[PDB]
Amino acid sequence: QKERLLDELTLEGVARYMQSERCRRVICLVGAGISTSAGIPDFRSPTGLYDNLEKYHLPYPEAIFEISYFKKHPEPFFALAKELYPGQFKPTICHYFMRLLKDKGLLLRCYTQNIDTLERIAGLEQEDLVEAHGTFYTSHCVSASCRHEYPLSWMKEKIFSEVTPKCEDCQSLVKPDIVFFGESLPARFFSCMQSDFLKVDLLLVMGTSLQVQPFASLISKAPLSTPRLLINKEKAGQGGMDFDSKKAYRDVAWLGECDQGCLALAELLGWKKELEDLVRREHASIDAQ
Amino acid sequence: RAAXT
Ligand SMILES: NC(=O)c1ccc[n+]([C@@H]2C[C@H](COP(=O)(O)OP(=O)(O)OC[C@H]3O[C@@H](n4cnc5c(N)ncnc54)[C@H](O)[C@@H]3O)[C@@H](O)[C@H]2O)c1
Ligand SMILES: [Zn+2]
Repeated sequence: QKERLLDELTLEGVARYMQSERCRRVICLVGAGISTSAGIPDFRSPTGLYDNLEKYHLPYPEAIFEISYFKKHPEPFFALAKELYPGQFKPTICHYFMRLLKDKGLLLRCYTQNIDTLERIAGLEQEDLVEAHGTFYTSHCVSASCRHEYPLSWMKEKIFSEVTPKCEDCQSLVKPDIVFFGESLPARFFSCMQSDFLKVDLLLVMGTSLQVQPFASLISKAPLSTPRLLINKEKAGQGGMDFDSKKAYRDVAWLGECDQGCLALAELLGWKKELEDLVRREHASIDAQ
Repeated sequence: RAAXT
């Protein structure tokens, strides 16, 4: 049933719960909002991709991320990829908060909708991650009989030379290992979902509007007593999220920047110094190349 | 409601 585990529906209450013996396994669900401070735009933000796709003359915005349209007309996607590719990938304070969760032995799994690989770079291992919508890191030829793999460097050279990536062997289109709209999510998503959520003690949802399915429905996969904290610029997910009704008993919305939310939560736990050290050290290591 | 099946 609906056991009440938080004393109060606040970030403070969440911290107090996290400090209790009951909280052993945390699952993070994250989206584009945790990477916007790194310089990568999201979908919906009033800066968002969906507000700046006019120049591509699409039948509709989401078409640029739809598999059928991509296969017929890959050019807009790769043009957008040329424009959006950051000079360098650095993880945000949020990513490193998840890394810190890993180091504290609290992180059961991070489910990510993002394709920027910043979770890996932040130091989360493949075991710690479920990359629900794939990754830009590796790419594959679309031919079923060939399925040739291509590294990020090859793809970046293709993209920056404004040449549509074609397989050097079978000449088929080469597509980043991203799950486009209309494609199936990886099996790992469903298997991991079937195993992890029966033992999750806390759901931490960060930087997502919870619009894309079936990822959003993950929030309904948690036990009814499992507290769920949203750190996001606006409320989302309303077995959906219930922050404000009289029946609210386990859901908390902290509204603001993800980095600031993670800093605040870290502070409440006495982890702020640790987090800041982690971020600075890792950033320095990355800059040192 | 966008969908990746
Ligand atoms: N970094 C990436 O890999 C990337 C970039 C752009 C789009 N996407 C895809 C977008 C798609 C949907 O995911 P979703 O996250 O819901 O995108 P979305 O655009 O639908 O929602 C993002 C949410 O995060 C919020 N947000 C943005 N910036 C911040 C911030 N600094 N602090 C707090 N909140 C913020 C924003 O208000 C919005 O509610 C995913 O499948 C991604 O693959 C990914
Ligand atoms: Zn091929």
